[PDB]
Amino acid sequence: HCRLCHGKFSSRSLRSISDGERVFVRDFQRLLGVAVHQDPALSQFVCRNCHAQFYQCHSLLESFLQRVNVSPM
Amino acid sequence: HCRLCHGKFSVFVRDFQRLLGVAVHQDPALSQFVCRNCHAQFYQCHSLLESFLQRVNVSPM
Ligand SMILES: [Zn+2]
Ligand SMILES: [Zn+2]
Repeated sequence: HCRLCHGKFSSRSLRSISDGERVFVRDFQRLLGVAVHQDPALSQFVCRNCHAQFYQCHSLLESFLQRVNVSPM
Repeated sequence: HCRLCHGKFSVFVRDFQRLLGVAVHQDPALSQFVCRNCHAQFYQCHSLLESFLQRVNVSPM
């Protein structure tokens, strides 16, 4: 059960939970100003492509935010 | 001059401010054109992140 497209997978799945490089809950919450909460109802896990596709978005939007309002060099 | 990648060529200003949380300046210093790839890549990320927001915090109904 992938949190972001709803599909079910073998180990085509990455954990979001720790008890630093990169941390999904925080990175999601920062970029889109919206948190990701823990029920038994919900899975601890997101699929390889959905996690890949998230950080490809994170990278390019960080790059937009560095540049949008600064004069070229 | 692309406002988003900083290079030369030859709806968005709201949509940016909503998604990320940060306005686009209309300083005369900066140039009110954005590239076809920048524009494409922006809305690819708009669509995909809206889709992630619909699904993140629901058990599959
Ligand atoms: Zn997925
Ligand atoms: Zn560009």
